[PDB]
Amino acid sequence: YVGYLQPRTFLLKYNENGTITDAVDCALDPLSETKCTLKSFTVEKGIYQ
Amino acid sequence: VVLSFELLHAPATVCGPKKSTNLVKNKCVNFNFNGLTGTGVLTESNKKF
Ligand SMILES: *[C@@H]1O[C@H](CO)[C@@H](O)[C@H](O)[C@H]1NC(C)=O
Repeated sequence: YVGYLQPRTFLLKYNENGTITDAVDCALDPLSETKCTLKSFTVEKGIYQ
Repeated sequence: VVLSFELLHAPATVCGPKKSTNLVKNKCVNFNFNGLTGTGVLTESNKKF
């Protein structure tokens, strides 16, 4: 498999071990943009600019 | 001769002459770890690098 890298901004989650467990790609979809804005992988109910 | 000093977050490995001093614990002692300078107490760290 071959893929190509692009300049993007990511939100990476480091656990207590120190390993990157999860990641969010901000520009993928509006939910990911909301997550990157709020700096949390869980977004509560509401409207977010 | 133009000596360009490119510095960034990496092992420098270009460290002009300086001696080493025995490590101390549980005492506020100035530290210079491979160019990272500061003050504080040094303790054995349980985190897994
Ligand atoms: C993460 O740290 C915990 C602490 O006890 C340990 O049990 C666990 O094995 C560690 N995870 C890995 C992948 O080593």
